[PDB]
Amino acid sequence: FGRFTERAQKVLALAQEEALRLGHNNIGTEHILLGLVREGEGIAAKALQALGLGSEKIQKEVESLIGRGQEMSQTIHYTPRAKKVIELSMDEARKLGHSYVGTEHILLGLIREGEGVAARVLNNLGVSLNKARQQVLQLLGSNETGSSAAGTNSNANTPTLDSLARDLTAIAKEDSLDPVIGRSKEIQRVIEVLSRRTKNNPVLIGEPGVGKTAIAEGLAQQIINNEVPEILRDKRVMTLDMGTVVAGTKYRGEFEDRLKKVMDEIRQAGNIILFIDALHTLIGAGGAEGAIDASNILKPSLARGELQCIGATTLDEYRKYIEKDAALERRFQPIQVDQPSVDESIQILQGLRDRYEAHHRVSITDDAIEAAVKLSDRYISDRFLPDKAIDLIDEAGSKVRLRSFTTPPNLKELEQKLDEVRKEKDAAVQSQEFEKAASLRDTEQRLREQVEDTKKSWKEKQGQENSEVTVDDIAMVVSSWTAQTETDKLLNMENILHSRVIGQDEAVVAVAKAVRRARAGLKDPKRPIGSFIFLGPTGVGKTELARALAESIFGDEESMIRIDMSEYMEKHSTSRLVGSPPGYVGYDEGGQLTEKVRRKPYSVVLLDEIEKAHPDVFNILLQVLEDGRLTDSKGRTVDFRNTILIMTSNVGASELKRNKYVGFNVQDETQNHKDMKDKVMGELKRAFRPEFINRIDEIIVFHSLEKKHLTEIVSLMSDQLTKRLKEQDLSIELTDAAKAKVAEEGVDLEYGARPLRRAIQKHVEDRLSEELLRGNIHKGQHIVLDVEDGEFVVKTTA
Amino acid sequence: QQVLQLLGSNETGSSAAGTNSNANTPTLDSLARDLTAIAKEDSLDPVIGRSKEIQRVIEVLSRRTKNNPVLIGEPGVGKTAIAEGLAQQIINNEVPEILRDKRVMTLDMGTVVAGTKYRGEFEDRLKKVMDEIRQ
Amino acid sequence: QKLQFVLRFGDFEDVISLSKLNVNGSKTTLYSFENRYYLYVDFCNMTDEEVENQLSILLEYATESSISIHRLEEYGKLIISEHALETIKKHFAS
Repeated sequence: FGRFTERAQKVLALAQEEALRLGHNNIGTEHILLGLVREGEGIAAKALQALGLGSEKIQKEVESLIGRGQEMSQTIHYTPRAKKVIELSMDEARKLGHSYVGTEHILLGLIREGEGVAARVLNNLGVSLNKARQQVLQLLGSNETGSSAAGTNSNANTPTLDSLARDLTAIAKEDSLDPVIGRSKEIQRVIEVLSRRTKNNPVLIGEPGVGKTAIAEGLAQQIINNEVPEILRDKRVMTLDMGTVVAGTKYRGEFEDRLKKVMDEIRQAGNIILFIDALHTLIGAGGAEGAIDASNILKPSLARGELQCIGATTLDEYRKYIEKDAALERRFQPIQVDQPSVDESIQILQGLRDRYEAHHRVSITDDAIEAAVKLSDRYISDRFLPDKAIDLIDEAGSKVRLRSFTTPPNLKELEQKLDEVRKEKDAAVQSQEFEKAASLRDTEQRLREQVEDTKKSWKEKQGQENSEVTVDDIAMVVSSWTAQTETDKLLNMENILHSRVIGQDEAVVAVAKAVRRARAGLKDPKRPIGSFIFLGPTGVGKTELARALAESIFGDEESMIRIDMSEYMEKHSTSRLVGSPPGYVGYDEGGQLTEKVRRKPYSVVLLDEIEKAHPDVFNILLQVLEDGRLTDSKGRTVDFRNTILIMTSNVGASELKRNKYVGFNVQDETQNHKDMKDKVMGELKRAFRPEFINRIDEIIVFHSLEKKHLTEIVSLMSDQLTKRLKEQDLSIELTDAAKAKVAEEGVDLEYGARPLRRAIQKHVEDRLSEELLRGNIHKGQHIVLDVEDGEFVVKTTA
Repeated sequence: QQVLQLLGSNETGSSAAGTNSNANTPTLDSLARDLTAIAKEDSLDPVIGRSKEIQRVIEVLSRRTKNNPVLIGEPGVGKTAIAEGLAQQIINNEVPEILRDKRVMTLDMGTVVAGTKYRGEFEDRLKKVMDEIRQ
Repeated sequence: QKLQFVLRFGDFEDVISLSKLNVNGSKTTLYSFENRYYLYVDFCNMTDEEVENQLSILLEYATESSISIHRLEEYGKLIISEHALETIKKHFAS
């Protein structure tokens, strides 16, 4: 394990001491027991001293069970009995929440292993084994502090507090207080809104997702002394805990009955504070599938102030309360809880370190915690600023902890061997062939010590991680799903985007710089990390950059939404997607676009071919580009604050699909180039209204379909083929030469660049399969596809 | 009688003696047998994976943040094979420091349906699990 | 009480270790069965005190197998028959 208390460790070594002192050169449980009592009067030792066992009494018994002498100090270590007692003790401290293991637990574990020599020692010296395990437990368990005693009060409190529930005020007078770090400025604003008797109900709106609950412990403190008014003193804060309500309930009627009981006791009115977390569920308002309607009792209660309560709500929730104005608006009144500022994130992260140090990585590295924050606003980008954060931390706060125990130095070969020994040995004795197992046995246990010696030399991988979450690591984990390898991803985004988009350097650099500015963790998420228009017609490199943006920008290929503007005109998907004349935009705003981005807020959102849609759609979208939010889909709020908005457009097609070739000269090629590098940048404005486009962070231009583009199309198709074949376990690569023979059947002037897929099928798929079937090449072998002197040739390598 | 009572105890490499900890009682009873158990008596499964799947779980599981791993793939894969993988390694011994003392307990649908009479009763069983989930 | 036991030793190596420590008074036959080594001690003439002693020693390295002795003799196989521990001291001790 690692991380134990003194008393424990001390009890353990004393066994070995007695090993030799009593002649039992192997420390069985008799010596562990002895160890407990030989630590004198520690919790183990002391326990044994209660039941009637001196250090003396044990070692003599111990000595009477393996005899004396048989010593020579022949490698006096534990044996498996003694090892069992230890395995148990660790859990006997885990049980008590200890991330350490002390004396008590060692006797507790000893008892657990209540057969073997220890067991016989205690049962011979007039001590019942469980009487001993009792005794240790009831002295001390886990080590902790923060406690106080003396004091009682109140009578009226009786009916309420039984039910349902713990009283927040209590635990902070018990010296079990936790701050909890908010979101401090929120707490002050509650008491104006609370110590009323007319609209006395606060309602906190933020995100889930801010750690709302942090603000709440604030209240506790102020409710005691003295901020709340003079005869509004003697306030108590009772939380209406959902967990207690569901407990003992198994029906809708029963759930209502529990709420009724709370309401009946609520007669403590106007001087009682009820805390309702996630307020919406009880009101049941809004939606097409509302929640249980507590609202009938709650509405007059809220208005009366008998239910003088505090509501904890989020981004979306509020709409469904102001709709039932005013008795949840003659009660309600709002106060601002953050869309978390970066700094608030950091302190939460730091706070939860020691328990990811139970996953034993984090605590630390500092920059890496910071990485969780800084990286989260732009890179994942999938929740709210602290939820995101902590995930980056702990993922990496385990990732390396996984990398930890993979090998000894490289002495993984030792373990492999030690296995092989057993086999030889075993089967040889199974014939017997006594000594024909023997030397193999001897070789085995030799091996074993080497194995274990260099695997606990890979305690260096513990000291590596067991306080470190790595900079690069936190970032790496953020890159993995969807500091260093996110900020290297950020800084070098352009480098990453160039390796997957061939041509359209114009486009790449434009996205790169706009995203990288935002993406440096220096732009608030409340607008896409990049808004963009991706110009050129379909087939010019637009989408491919969006994809490449997911890889570079997000650190993995994952997360890309994609919405068609052409459907929001009912004439390109009015009969390819279900609906009628009064549909299509209602599907997009009302459902598709907003729902999709709620799943991954990260996503490169591609609202394609924006010319086709009328400009009116663009106004709706415009709110996405500016605000970073839309509220649609039954009042849900979708964070496009983390998205990259990419609007593609119907731009310039004729040149921007024109190929090089010789049209008049060998300078018709260099006139497809210069011409395409002109044609995007004037065609863009014609493909849309300006109102959409200005709220876009750089206007990305993608140019033509050169000749030159043909051999780039072959290299897009062949790579998609060979990769879907990788799941089989085929490792394939195409040389440029092999893409050339494929081009031989697709330099058609009359059928374009379409035949290339078919010719890839013929020359790659079909050819690889015709080489695998013959056993010329194999799966797992790396397969190079080349053309030799004009004819394609398939070669194999490792 | 006489024959029955000397069938003979055939193990499979089994070992036994005592059990630790007290808190474990309410939870593990219900609902359900533990993957961990059969591998602590040498009755463990092959399991044949989907091997590269098992490793990626331990990142996502030695989290306490995005603490929940989530396997996506066909029914049908034999996804369930990957799970017994974890069991075996969480015992001995390539896992993080507290993931050597983790336990794997299965939420078995069969125990939940057994003894039920309505949807409400099914929910009651899930509620009971949540109270005990304090482990 | 108990004077013949089927003990499971964690592996063969446990049996060896044990042999290298007082295990006198034990005719013993050592099985490997399910790759685990059971060591079948057959104490010929010990009293309660003498077994509580001896059996300790064994059980520093062993646990007491749940596998029946007729299971070893049948569905297991001998590793060192004889006085297995004793024999092991010959051919396995350094």
